[PDB]
Amino acid sequence: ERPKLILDDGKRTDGRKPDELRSIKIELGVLKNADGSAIFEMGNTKAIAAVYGPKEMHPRHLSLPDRAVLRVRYHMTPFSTDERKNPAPSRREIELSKVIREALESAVLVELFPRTAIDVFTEILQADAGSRLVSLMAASLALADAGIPMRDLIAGVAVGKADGVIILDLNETEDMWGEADMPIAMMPSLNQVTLFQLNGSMTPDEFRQAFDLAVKGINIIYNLEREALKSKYVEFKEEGV
Amino acid sequence: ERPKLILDDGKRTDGRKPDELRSIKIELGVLKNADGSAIFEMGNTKAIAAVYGPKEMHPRHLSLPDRAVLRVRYHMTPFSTDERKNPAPSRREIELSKVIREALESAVLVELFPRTAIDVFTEILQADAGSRLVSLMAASLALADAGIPMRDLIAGVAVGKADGVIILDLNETEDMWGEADMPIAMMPSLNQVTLFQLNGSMTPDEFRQAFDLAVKGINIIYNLEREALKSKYVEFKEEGV
Amino acid sequence: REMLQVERPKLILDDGKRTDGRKPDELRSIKIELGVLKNADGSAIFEMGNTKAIAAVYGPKEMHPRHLSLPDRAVLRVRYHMTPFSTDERKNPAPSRREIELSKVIREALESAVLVELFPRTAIDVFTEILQADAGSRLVSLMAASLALADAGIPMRDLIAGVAVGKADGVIILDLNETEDMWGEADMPIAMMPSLNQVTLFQLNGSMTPDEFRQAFDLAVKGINIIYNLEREALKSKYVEFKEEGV
Amino acid sequence: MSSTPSNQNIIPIIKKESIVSLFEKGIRQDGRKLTDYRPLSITLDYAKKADGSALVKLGTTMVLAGTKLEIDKPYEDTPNQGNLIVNVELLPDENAIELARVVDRSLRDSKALDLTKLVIEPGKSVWTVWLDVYVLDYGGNVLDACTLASVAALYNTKVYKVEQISVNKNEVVGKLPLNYPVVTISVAKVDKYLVVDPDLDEESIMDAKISFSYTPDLKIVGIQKSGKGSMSLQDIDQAENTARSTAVKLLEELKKHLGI
Amino acid sequence: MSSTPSNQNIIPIIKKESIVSLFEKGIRQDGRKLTDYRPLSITLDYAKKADGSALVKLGTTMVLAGTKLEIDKPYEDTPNQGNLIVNVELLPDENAIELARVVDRSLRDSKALDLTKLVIEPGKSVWTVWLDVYVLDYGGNVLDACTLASVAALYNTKVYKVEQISVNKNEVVGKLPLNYPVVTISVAKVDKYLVVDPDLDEESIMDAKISFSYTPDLKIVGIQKSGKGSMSLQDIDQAENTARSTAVKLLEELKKHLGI
Amino acid sequence: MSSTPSNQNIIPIIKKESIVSLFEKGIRQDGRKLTDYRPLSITLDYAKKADGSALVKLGTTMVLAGTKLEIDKPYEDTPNQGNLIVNVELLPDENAIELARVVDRSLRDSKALDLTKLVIEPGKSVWTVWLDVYVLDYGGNVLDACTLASVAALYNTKVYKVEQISVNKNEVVGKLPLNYPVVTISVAKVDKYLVVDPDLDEESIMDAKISFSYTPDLKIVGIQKSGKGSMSLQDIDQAENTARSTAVKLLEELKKHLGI
Ligand SMILES: [Cl-]
Ligand SMILES: [Cl-]
Ligand SMILES: [Cl-]
Repeated sequence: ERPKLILDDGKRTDGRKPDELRSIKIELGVLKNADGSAIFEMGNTKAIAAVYGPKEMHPRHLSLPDRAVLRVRYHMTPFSTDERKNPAPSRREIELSKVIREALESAVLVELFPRTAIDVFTEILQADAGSRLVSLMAASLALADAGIPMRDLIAGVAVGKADGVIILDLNETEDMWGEADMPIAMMPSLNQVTLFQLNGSMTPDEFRQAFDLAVKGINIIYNLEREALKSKYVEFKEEGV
Repeated sequence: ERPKLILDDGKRTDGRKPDELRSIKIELGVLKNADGSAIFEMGNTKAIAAVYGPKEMHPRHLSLPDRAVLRVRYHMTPFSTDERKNPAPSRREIELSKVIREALESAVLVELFPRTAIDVFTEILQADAGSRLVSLMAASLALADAGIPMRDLIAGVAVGKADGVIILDLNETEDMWGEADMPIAMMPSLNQVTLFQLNGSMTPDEFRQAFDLAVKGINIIYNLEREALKSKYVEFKEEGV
Repeated sequence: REMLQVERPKLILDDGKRTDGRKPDELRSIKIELGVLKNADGSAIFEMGNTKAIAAVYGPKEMHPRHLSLPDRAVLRVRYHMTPFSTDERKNPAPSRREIELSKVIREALESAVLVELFPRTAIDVFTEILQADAGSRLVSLMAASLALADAGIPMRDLIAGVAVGKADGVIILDLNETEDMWGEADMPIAMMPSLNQVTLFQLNGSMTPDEFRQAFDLAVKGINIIYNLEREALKSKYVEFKEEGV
Repeated sequence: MSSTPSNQNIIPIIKKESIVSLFEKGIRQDGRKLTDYRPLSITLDYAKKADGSALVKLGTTMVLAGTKLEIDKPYEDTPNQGNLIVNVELLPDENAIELARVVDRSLRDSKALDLTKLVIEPGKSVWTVWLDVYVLDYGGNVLDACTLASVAALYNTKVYKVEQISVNKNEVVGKLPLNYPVVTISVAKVDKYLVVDPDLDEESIMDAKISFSYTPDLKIVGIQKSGKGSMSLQDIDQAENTARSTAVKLLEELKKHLGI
Repeated sequence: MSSTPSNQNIIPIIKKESIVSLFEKGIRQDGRKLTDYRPLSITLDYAKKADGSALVKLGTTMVLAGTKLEIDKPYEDTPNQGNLIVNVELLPDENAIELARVVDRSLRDSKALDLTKLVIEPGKSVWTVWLDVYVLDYGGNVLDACTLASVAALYNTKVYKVEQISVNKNEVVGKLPLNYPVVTISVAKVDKYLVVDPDLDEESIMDAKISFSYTPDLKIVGIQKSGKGSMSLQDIDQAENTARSTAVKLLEELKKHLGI
Repeated sequence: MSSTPSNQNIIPIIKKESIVSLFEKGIRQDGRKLTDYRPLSITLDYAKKADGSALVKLGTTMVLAGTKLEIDKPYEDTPNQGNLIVNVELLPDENAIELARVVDRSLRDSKALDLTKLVIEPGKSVWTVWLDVYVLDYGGNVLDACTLASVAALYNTKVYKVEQISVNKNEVVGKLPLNYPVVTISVAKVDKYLVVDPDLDEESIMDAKISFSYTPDLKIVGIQKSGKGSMSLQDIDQAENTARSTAVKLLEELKKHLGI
């Protein structure tokens, strides 16, 4: 009835070990009419991000005297999931927009552009769990593509707990049926956590173990981001931490 | 199958005579972060009102050159009634918001604060009829608590007709099943009517009689309001006009 | 198999005549009156057969939130709306996707005629209400608007006149019924500034060969030219009645 | 959120005094007395695709009301009643809602329209009467015109044959179960004067207005105070006196338009 | 309410004359002729969790269309038809609505997709085809790319097995009942010139544009004029001529992408 | 669209340094320690017409939570579960949504409330628990007060007799199927210091805060980072340590208020 997540063999439903990331694909400057853009893929999670660069703000009373305003949109296309998602923003979509915005606000040097708006639009084209992170990373990279000054790049992974077993980078299968789902995002060079959420249940110990595993995953992703910055295109087949 | 609303000792469903107010409880300065606040109780009708004092207005084109704009919100909490009210503003809530705003506009000396907004938020915590008035009085008192200059305090009661009998300060039972429901509010010292509505049916004579009875009720309430202003707290057990 | 005659009705009948007794080249009756609303800057009622529209213009005025205004032009604010009792089954008052599109289409049509440059930082409000729908309402609305603008004395390149031309039973027809819209192969609303030969609105839903398209197009012009003269006359006399007749 | 209208047309003291000066002589700009109504036109069946309709011209105010009848399952709480839904639109909201509700209240509480006679199959199917009222021209005292338009539209309403499940819209069975017409009379307080049926200029200078709704045997059936100002006890006393003796004339005129 | 967009980026006369000067020599900024289309890319099944999908690159314009199929009770106003619901999103509304409806109309009126073949259990259950079209990059002439994306997505759409009540999403039964592809061709009026498939700069300087939808046999299946300006009779005449001979080339290319 | 709040009450560097200087001595403006909670009041059954309710005063923050129970057909994608719907209102949205969802998550994932015990007729009828949470006074750390108000409101909730189809609201059958209370502890990062239960001033100067939700057996049941700034790995490590030993005290105090 309800899927088994660790097979006798110690592997997960997609054949991965607990310490293995999904395949990663990143490309930059994919939209001609944006100031910066990026497509990010973790396994079957695809996100596209467009940045419309620092610009004077439409209604001025909504602008800030010392900073740029970040405007962030997290959105899922109706055909990103198995059942068709309603295009109207969900409570989930509204929360994640905020969570992602705050995450970016901690990285982007907004003080540099007073009275301006920076627009960041995210679209999940395929959801397979961890979309909030893939979105955030695509955003982070699209900002870098726009040449917007930031403290560091942002890298993230959802760490979790499957059958008592702490696992790295979740499936929708693992998300839906697991005991825990803990998306974590950092500015890896600064060891600064940018996004941090847990839904589900963990003992402090498990929390600490999972946290360590996220860091190793994040560090691998980070190097890929760095490389994507130079070559504009990066493919990474799945492998162990 | 309706209820008999007057028993043959001359008393109402709650044991009151036709000329008796419900118990009244008033307290001021109950919210620390508001500029003025008040809780008002008539029987089982509870309202809380917060005033956010005279302040420059967010979008300036919406401000007035010679006056303050009053912004009033009449709202019922979902758990104020027997069946759960939808938090989304109802046509009733929209109309009462306007009626209450106009009432307050006749009292508050808005000319004194050009280009500013005065915010008045009302919440009904328990509805037992007459909530629009309890809301208005709470508002009136919260304004006084904020030290906002006004012509007079506002005191009100719903006067009505039960079983051909003119009664003072209605139950939900009486509101639901009565022939008439006439909320009236004044600035008692000025003998100026601030809110005036009738739903139901009355002969001009009955109208005039009910009008007289409201005044006596209003005058009693008014003294309590005055006292609440000095002592910040007033309790009044039910009694005859 | 052999008893199953079709389901759609014939639209071209005895003689060469249509369901309402018109020939293919005949307009519906037209009624126009101006200055019908006292509190508007300009107003007009327009009627084509059983299609009635009222239009109010609230003349050039400084715009509420200024950031929404334009430095060199007036902003046109146009509302196309159908009253709930304009059709057979009650229409929901909430704006439909159709109502939103037609609002835009009509606005653009007016933008091409109105000399907006003359009034920078101002808004011109144009409210349209369909009181009875019998097809061609988008055009009746646009014309009523055009005329309400003239009633307000707002300078324009030309007046706007329009008609829906279409295809019934392989036959090209002028100025459609509810019935003809509902069962025809084609429905092609066309609107012009006739003196300038400038097309202001142009749409086709349905299907036509290029030849049929060109023929229908010619017929619309003749109809438009007749309607135009009536508009012109409505401008002088404030009231015009025109019984149905051939192009 | 309800806020003081920022568009509000502020009318100079000099012009106000002009108008007051006239009231002191007991006359208005248009030349009528303090207790007079504006000229009244009613055109019935103006909106042809409506079940019943009325175009009301009261001074420069125009209102077109139209009815539409549909078969609905009744509400589980009101099992033996048809439905009335009133809706108002201003074209030149909140005021629109107030108007709709005030009109509604006066039609419902008076029982002018008897909802219990709109039942077809009890608990199964009832008539819903959609009343849609469109203010086309804002000339002041819109409420009174809305009531007139509404009442007229209801009286103009044709009811159709019921295939029992289906409606047959070319056999007119009868009319709405109406007991009587109702009128609303608005009295405006301007300075120390009371004025019936205030026009646009009068409404902009008034302290407040108060509207009374009456049935033909002169029972009060709704009251609604309106406006940002206040009014004295005796003002309201006199206002209702004035409103009532005005109601008689207006009801008569209304009946003439309706064919009684 | 529909109002003149205040965001427009008004494009200086000097730059406009630059472009016109090129038109006079019968060439454009990107180097194509007045009647040429931009380069066209189509990637099928781009969105994996969609039933069918297509990524369309037309010049710098990008559109991703995706279909999703669901079982619904048919609408009681169309008992023997499945449903098509088209939806457009601009990411960089009203224009979105226009686009959705124009695309819809051209698919529906043409009978390119046959809705009557989407019936499962007549009156009981039908297929609803949700078509969601996402404009990812606004490079001008969005409508034409939307039509191409929509047609391609439909042709890419897999239909699943129906457990009769339930859908089985790992047995692909067939494809959509499609009769033929359709193309929309947009022709822009700029100065005295007609230009096919206008780019971003061209769209900002145009008087107006007109879009024609064609079936493979070359029947006109929709027309929509667009823009703040007007167009002469003969402009429209020539535009459709031009549009039509372009349609042939575009249909051929579309078919190559679809595998005919 | 989510955008940086323009109303933000930017608090001068001078005042911030003032507060930091105090933290350096391990004390705050109100005089509590870095790890202390503000004074806690809980008044049960404050909202009489609610099925269960609670008024929470935590420092100057006030939250009134109230429950309402209703019979519903269960959701198709959850046939053997009752429903919990949490809703938050700020009165002095987006933050409101976040709060609602965070609270929801901690109640739901913990199985503090057991939804499967809210089934009446399986597949036919279940209890829906509407939890409405009103922030009356914004004094900082609203989330922790919301959890406390929600938990207390659920524990105060009376369940009524079920006439089997109908509810009888004057026979109290029992209480909600609650397993245990839950608390959320917020830890704010200010400069290089960690502070429990930040007040209004503290929240405006913090880099970020992180909220941990615990069950009585000290299992972590939800985590939410909040704020415009970032936080180090070790900050979070220490924060949870601190949060946990705080949780014990807070749970004890909560139980005293609830009558365990
Ligand atoms: Cl996710
Ligand atoms: Cl009330
Ligand atoms: Cl039409």
